[PDB]
Amino acid sequence: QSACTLQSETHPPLTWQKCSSGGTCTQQTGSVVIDANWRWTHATNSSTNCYDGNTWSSTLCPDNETCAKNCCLDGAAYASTYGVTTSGNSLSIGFVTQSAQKNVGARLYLMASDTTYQEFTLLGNEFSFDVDVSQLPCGLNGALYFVSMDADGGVSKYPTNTAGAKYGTGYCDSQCPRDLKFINGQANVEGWEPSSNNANTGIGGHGSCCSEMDIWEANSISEALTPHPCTTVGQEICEGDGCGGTYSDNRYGGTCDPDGCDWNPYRLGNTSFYGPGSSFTLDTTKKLTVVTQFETSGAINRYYVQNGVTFQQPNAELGSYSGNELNDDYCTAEEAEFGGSSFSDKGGLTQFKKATSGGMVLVMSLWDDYYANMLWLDSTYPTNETSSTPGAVRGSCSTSSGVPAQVESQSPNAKVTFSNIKFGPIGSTGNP
Ligand SMILES: *[C@@H]1O[C@H](CO)[C@@H](O)[C@H](O)[C@H]1NC(C)=O
Ligand SMILES: [Sm+3]
Repeated sequence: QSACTLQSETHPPLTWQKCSSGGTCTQQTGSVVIDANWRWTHATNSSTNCYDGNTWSSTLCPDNETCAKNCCLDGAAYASTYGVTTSGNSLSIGFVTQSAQKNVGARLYLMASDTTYQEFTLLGNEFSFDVDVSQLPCGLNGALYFVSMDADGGVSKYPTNTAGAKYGTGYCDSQCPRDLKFINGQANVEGWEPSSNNANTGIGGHGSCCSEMDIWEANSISEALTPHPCTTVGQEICEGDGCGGTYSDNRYGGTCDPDGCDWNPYRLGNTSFYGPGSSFTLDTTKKLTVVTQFETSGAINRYYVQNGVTFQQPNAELGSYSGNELNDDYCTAEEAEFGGSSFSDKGGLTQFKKATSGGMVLVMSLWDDYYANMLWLDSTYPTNETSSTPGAVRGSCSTSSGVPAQVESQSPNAKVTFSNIKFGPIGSTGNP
């Protein structure tokens, strides 16, 4: 697609800290951009819609190439359309925003300039941020994560994309998403199947896969840390059911691991660690600092700060594993105790090190789950299992509270606030 300017595009500014091993942090001035799928797509020379509701124009978009020639992405009114604001080092994302159309959530990338995403090399480094999850009920996910996307949004590899990172193109993740309207500088209208339960979305014939590090998938009830390796580390198109992921009939049928090696303290038995109110170690009614270190072995270390008090990730015992670090022994014990083999089939933490030794883009999002209702995060899952099945209980949420029609109606003014992003060598993000 190309870009149009019926609505000017002004990326909300967002500051963050780059820290040094020399004992100081320096403020960086970035900005955020909304993902292209959220945008109005229209004809290059008129206001006629290329996509509206959950279907495409037959005359502008008869096929993937013709559509990309005929259509453009427009600018975004961040606050009034999407419920997105920034305030210094803080980013707020709202849940439901009703304007002329219903908007649900947002996915945003951190930029380095007007036309390039910021790329971070995680391996040997640490990432710290603060989060307020207090206004996230069961069924929602305020997510902060990294993907192996191209810095330029794909423009150099697919030059029929002239909108680029300035308009939030180029997304990929370990779910190999097929709901994207543009992949690799072409539309995704071929094979488009409107969602039966979502008047605004559908599934196309192609998807967009890459490595993903879920630093933070969370609400006020549960939180999880999850690396997802892929057999091709960076962005790769996939075709139809061959995609796997959330949008295909067989989730385990493609090149990426859609489940990952997750660490959820509740799931591991620590049911008083994280939750609302004073009976939990981390009280999700109040703001929390989350620190994540990418150790050079490939392991991942986590601690938290709340009201000046530091808490390390809690210890887990699972099988022969005992410890508090997400490491090879953990991931092996997890597959043995809880079942599954997609993580190790895709090469585990050794394949994942290929992603973290390269550049990844920071993504911040808020979403509800039209496929699995976020039960994997905060409830009993899979839903054919029972509470006695090892690993099935991930939070205290009911089965039905995460249905989008319920959460969107009951909690439209849910929101997440991310702030105070700090990045640098291990041990540096506490620097002044
Ligand atoms: C949960 O973690 C906290 C922080 O480490 C600890 O004090 C508490 O004992 C843990 N509970 C369980 C069941 O492991
Ligand atoms: Sm360690």
